[PDB]
Amino acid sequence: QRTAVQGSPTMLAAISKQWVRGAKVEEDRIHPFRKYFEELQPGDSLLTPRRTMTEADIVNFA
Amino acid sequence: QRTAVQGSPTMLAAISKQWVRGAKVEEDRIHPFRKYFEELQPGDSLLTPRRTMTEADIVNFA
Amino acid sequence: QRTAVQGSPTMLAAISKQWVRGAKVEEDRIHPFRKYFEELQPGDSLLTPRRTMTEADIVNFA
Repeated sequence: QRTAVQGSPTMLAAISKQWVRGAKVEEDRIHPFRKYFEELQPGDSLLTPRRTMTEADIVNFA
Repeated sequence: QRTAVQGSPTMLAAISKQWVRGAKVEEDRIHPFRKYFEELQPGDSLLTPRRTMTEADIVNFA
Repeated sequence: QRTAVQGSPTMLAAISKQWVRGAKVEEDRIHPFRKYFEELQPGDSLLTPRRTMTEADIVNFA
């Protein structure tokens, strides 16, 4: 049965068991690529550091 | 016999059968390095795309 | 009073309150550059991943 399920994205993520676009995150102080499969959860997020794009970046990549 | 031939550069290009600095060109829609010897002509030009020189270019080449 | 204290480096480190050369380490799954001052301990160690040196490394650095 095809059911169109509505709600907030943080509710649709727990319904679908998949983080979707705008759900709640779970940042737990260690890197997500260090976790094994059984200790990953859909929603385990990571806020990376920044990188300033410059003209030299464009030159070196081109 | 040494003859000083005067005229327009596009005329000297056809008299001398060699390209002259101010002569006319034949832009030809394909790359002149793709042509063999017999299908090249003196005057077969190429207008390359541009490249913006920057400070990163000077740094990487130095 | 100067005293030449002898013993193992894992003992001299706890005597001096300074990790010295070959003492025991405290690797605790998170980066010591993420720890504040009050939670750094002398002996908090990080074992970094590897980087294979190559001829291109020598060329790009020179």
